[PDB]
Amino acid sequence: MAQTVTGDVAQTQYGPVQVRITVAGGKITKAEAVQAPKGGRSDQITSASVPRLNQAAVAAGSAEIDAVSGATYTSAGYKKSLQSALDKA
Repeated sequence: MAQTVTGDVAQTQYGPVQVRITVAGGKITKAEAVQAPKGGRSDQITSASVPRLNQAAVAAGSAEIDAVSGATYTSAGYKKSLQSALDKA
């Protein structure tokens, strides 16, 4: 069974983060931020951080992933949204 699930939007101090994943036989095979902080240096931080989070979500198969340093708000919002996705099953 393969399925795509979108997690709840996490409000952060720098704006919304929202993660979507494909799970296939349970494991994460695709990860993306549907929403991420934008505007000003938040673009730089988003650019920096979310591709790394995405990669770490696909490698982890779980929301037990490490916060990106210097992007702790975005990372915390990413994991909450990703955990939300996993919980939807």
